[PDB]
Amino acid sequence: KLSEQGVLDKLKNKWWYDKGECGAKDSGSKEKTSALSLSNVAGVFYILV
Amino acid sequence: GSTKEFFRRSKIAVFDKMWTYMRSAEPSVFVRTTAEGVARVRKSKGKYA
Repeated sequence: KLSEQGVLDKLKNKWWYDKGECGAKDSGSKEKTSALSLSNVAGVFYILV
Repeated sequence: GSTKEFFRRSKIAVFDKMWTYMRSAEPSVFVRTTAEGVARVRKSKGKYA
C-alpha cells in the first residue's frame, strides 16, 4: 500500500537528496573562467628551443 | 512572524522548494530582528537576500 501511494519514494527522496550536503544545482551553479597557464602552451616553447 | 508562517503552510510548488532549503540550511539564514536582517544584506557582498 505504501509503495503504490509513493510514500516509499517520498521518504527516499527526503533522506538521500534533501539531507545531501551538495546538491545537483549546488555544483552546477559555480562557474568561473581562468587565464591560460604555461602548461597549456608549453609545447610550443619546446619546439622553439 | 507571519512571513515565516507563509512559507511553512504553503502548497505552491515554488514556495515548497524555498521552505525546504531554508529548513535544512547551516548556518541559520533566519535572523532575530529586522535591523539585523538589513545589516546582513549590506555586509555579505551580495550573497544574502
